[PDB]
Amino acid sequence: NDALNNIINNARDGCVPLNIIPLTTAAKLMVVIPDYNTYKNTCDGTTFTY
Amino acid sequence: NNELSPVALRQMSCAAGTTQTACTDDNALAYYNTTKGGRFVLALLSDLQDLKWARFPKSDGTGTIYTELEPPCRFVTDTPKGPKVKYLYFIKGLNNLNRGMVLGSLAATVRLQ
Amino acid sequence: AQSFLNRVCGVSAARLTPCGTGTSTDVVYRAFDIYNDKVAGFAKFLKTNCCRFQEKDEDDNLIDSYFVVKRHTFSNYQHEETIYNLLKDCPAVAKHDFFKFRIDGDMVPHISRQRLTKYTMADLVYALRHFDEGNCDTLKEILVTYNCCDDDYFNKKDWYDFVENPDILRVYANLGERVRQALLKTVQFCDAMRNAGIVGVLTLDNQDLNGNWYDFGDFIQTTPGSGVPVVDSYYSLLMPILTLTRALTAESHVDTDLTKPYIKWDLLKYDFTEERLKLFDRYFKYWDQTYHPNCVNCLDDRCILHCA
Ligand SMILES: Nc1nc2c(ncn2[C@@H]2O[C@H](COP(=O)(O)OP(=O)(O)NP(=O)(O)O)[C@@H](O)[C@H]2O)c(=O)[nH]1
Ligand SMILES: [Zn+2]
Repeated sequence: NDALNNIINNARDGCVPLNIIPLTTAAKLMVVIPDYNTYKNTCDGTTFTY
Repeated sequence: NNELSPVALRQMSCAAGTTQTACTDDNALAYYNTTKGGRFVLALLSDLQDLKWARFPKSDGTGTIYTELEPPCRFVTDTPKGPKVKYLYFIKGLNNLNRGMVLGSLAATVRLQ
Repeated sequence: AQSFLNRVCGVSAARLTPCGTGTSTDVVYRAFDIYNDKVAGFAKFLKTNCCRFQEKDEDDNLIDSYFVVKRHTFSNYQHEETIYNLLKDCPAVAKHDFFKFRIDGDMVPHISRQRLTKYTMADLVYALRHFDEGNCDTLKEILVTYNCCDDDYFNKKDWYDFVENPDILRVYANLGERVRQALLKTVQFCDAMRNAGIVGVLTLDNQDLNGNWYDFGDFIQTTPGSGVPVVDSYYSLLMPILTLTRALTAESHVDTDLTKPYIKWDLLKYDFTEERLKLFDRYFKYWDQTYHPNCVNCLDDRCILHCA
């Protein structure tokens, strides 16, 4: 994609940690919720922030 | 009660010099303790200002052990010599407990000011 | 008698109350780190030669502050007086007071240490390294004195277990700032000792839980600027307590202040080598073995263990 190229051209050597590649470039997110209180704290409404 | 050195150590002389082959003869005061597998020498001492390479003959007579030094520290002591100005020399890499033992025995028995 | 208490109180004006009977000592069972020509170890011995007075706050409430005055021959008196006069400007040194009193047809010298804590660092280390749930009164008292928990917390038995009740970690992590302040004061004390020209061994039982130092009885003198503190067993015996209490937590805040937000790092950053060297310089300045932040540069597997 073009986001991967961006964050790789923002590195000082071309090396980045792998754990941040899905965090800043993935287009789809999946959330697994055990009970109602956790649903009310995380994925409330139609849009949320994370 | 935690003490620096119960039971003291011994010392005999050795040779020293400025650079690698500058060793002439006895120019130092090299403290030591006898480990069963060869005796480890602890602390040198100089009337000269800048020595950097001392040398000790081997227990086998084939090779010779070299000892390069760190920058000295100056002090003057009293004895029938009157003012006795010197420079202590610890073999570079000597850790803190060994310097503690050396200074302990030295300042405890040898006069200082 | 009672002139003894008034002489002990001195210029402090502290309203002391006895912890013993008269001008007699008080026997306690305490942990010591000992090495001499006869015995050695890290064990609990019987401390005898000390008179203790507890300081009283206003409203007549007892606070955690004690005056410990012990009794000396005439040589250790002068030795300690000389060393203390050399070291009295450090903020990490407890306040001492030297005087002479009359017990009998004798004038006897006394040394008083002002505003100490009931326990030392050795007591905490021993309690956490020799745990036994059948008798743990020292640990309980330390936990309730410094507001880590309350006295009824010890009724939810299995309270010490790590698997059952994993909430004890939150209780233990309330001592981290005390431990961190103790480390900083130790570094200050080492710097002062080096600048004054004093050579000695640092043990855990000569520091209270506020961080102050005392007992300069095995120290000697050299030329100023050439002192040597020996700190090999202090740090090593204290090491297992630094991660149990999470002492370095305040290092993740904006200016090492627990009442400020977390530092926000760059996501693309992975190196952190200068940070490791800064941390080592701040907390372990006089540990005199080489530290490699990256173990590719280590010399053998012993060095690998040391640096990891
Ligand atoms: N901090 C503190 N320590 C106390 C108190 N009452 C007794 N002590 C004991 O007194 C010890 C310090 O006394 P001191 O004899 O001067 O030090 P030391 O560690 O025994 N070494 P040394 O025997 O060479 O003097 C502490 O380690 C502790 O075991 C108190 O109220 N506070
Ligand atoms: Zn290493």
